[PDB]
Amino acid sequence: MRYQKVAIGIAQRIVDGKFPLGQKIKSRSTLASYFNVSPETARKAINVLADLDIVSVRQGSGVIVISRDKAIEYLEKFEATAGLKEMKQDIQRSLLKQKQELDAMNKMMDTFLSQASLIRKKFPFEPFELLLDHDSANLNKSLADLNLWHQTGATVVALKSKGELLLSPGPYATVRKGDILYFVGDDFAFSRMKNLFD
Amino acid sequence: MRYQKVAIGIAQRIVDGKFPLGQKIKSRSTLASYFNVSPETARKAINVLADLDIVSVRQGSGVIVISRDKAIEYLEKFEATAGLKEMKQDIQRSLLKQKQELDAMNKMMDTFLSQASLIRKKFPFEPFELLLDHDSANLNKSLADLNLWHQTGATVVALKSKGELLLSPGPYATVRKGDILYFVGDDFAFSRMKNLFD
Amino acid sequence: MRYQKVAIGIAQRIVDGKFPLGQKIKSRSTLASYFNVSPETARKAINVLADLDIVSVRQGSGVIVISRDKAIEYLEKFEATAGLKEMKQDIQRSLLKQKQELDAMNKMMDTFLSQASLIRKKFPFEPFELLLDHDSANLNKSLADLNLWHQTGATVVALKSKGELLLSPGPYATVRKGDILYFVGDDFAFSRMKNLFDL
Amino acid sequence: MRYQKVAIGIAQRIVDGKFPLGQKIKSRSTLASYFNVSPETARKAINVLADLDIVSVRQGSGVIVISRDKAIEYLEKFEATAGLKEMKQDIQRSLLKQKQELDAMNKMMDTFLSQASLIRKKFPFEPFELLLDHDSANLNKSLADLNLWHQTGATVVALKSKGELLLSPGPYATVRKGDILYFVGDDFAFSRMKNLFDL
Repeated sequence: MRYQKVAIGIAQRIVDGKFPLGQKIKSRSTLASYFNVSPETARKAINVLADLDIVSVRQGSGVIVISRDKAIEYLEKFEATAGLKEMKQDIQRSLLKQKQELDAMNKMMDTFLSQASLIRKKFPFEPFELLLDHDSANLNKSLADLNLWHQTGATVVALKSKGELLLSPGPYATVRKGDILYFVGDDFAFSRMKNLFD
Repeated sequence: MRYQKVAIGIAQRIVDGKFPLGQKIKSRSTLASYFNVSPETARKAINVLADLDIVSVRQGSGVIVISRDKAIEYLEKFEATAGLKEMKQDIQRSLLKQKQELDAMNKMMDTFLSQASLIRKKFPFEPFELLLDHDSANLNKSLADLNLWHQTGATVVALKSKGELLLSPGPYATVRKGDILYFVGDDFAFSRMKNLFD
Repeated sequence: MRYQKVAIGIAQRIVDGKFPLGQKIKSRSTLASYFNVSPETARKAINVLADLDIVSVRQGSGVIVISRDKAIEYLEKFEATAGLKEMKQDIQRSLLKQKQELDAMNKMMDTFLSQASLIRKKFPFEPFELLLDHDSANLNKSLADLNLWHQTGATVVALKSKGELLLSPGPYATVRKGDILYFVGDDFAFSRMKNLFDL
Repeated sequence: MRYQKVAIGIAQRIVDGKFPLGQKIKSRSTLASYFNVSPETARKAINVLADLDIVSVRQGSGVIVISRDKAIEYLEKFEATAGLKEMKQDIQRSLLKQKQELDAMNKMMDTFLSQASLIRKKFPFEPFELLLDHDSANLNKSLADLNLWHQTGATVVALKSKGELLLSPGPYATVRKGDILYFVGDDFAFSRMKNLFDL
């Protein structure tokens, strides 16, 4: 209602001290003119403020500002976030935050994966390991039969079986479920060993 | 190793049937010429394939394709996803999927919130409810003292207290912790009632 | 001073096994020659490793190896791994944040749907409706001037005036002939309102 | 036929309370007049509501109201709420999907970091190294032609040749004078390799 909006407006003039505390509003004959409304609109705006004990009003005797504190609190009622449109903008800000966060994460991951890719580059002779714990047609076969290099690019360097590490197992060595294979190669050779025993 | 890549290549010529199953490779004197490598590269490529029982090789007697099936499986070893670069592209595809999903969600939410905003538009007289279950300076006050309309734009229509619904409570009605207030207004008036009793 | 050379060198030998766990390592001057550094350089390197609890002089019988795992940690500061520890932390933090934010949005949404939807209670919330097309000394006044609840038991919820529905018009809206008054209450309140406005 | 008018009308009255729960509603022809429709229109509307279990004729004593909640559901098909039920389902589904996808990415990442990082076992994995700068009938051959594991117990892991490090060169790489041979094994294997290549 316009008359209530005008009450807010009058209360703002109180807070800014344009209608000072303790003084009859000097401009009462013209208070409607200040807000571009009719006299009846301003009169009703005044009654709203009197109910709120921001002013007193007495016919033929003027309007007295009796509390600026209560006007400050009244304006607090309408600055607070309110209404569905604001809650929607709230949710939309969250969506925009997430878009920014995902974009940030994109760069972090790209830098992270690119540099971790380089870890092994200056350690060609650092082995990979592979625990042989899936069933596979390739178990209980000797290295000579397995053609592991042909099929993966890996060179087996060691084997752990029954709790003993066997370096340089050789072609007669048989792999068993539960063994760990150690081998050297590039990152393709790791993936290809993995596929081969899956 | 180039000679191993050539073995893959020769195996591809077997799969496509350009070197048919059961036949001495007719082009053996020229097999290196087909892949733009030296004779020693192709010879070593042949040995890789013989270990894999894809061919037999006997000096002065040629190279015989003895299994196309084993060549098909050998090519399967290298088409499978492998290496860090592919796993990175895998993760990047997931990130792109998420970007698309979040963009999709953006439109869904915008349509959803905009239409739900309209639900109450043709039901001006449908009340809101507010359970008064937070402590508040506004409890144990009469409606007349509370100036609820002034501070919220809500018009209280009913009140539920001690299990009885009291329609048209009037200005002498006092609100108590645990009551439910029913009231009409717009969505701003709901939020402002909420703030007022929080 | 190039102490990191001596510290990395010892740490490698701890990771290799050349320097067995629980055993004393080479003397300060011996290490200084082996790495071609000042003995004070070797002294600084040992102190850095002792502060990392990789080695220990607490027994007073030389520089004892006490941690292979911490020596591995030390080497990773100089390798391609340097920084990946915090980098992964950052990524993990952001992932958890994004999961929390999703739920945060879900919560706001359900709160939105709740405030926006009807509540459809059973009580007679439907307002009475009354066309004030008869003259009355009660017309052309602020509703407040009529003390309508005191006089009738009705609570006014809306005013329709010149085709405009004024929902929740407040206590100082003027009611005019030709307006429609919307109000809640019982049948007794409806009659009293009819009689108040001379209908 | 405008049966939805009769069905919406009844449903509203069930939600209002004008049609009390557990009680019979107006006759078919009575409803037909009240809504100014064919009686058959009212018949169709009642059947739609009965199929929704809003009303029931199972007792054989008229059309009994049996659900206010389902009548509310029926009204929401014609109101601004129409579709929001599925719309919210879609949103909720996508939210859960996005949370799952985050974890799916996390899993791929940890698997990435694992394959890419050193494993730093304790065993002597460091290869022997040997510069073949002496003539030998064993040079200029495919490594396979030397049966090196059978002859020496060594496993060859790399070949450096003309400055190029050939990691995992396979069984048919030719070894040449001036190459460096990298191989794993014990000290016995190192000697046997030295003697095989005439050093």
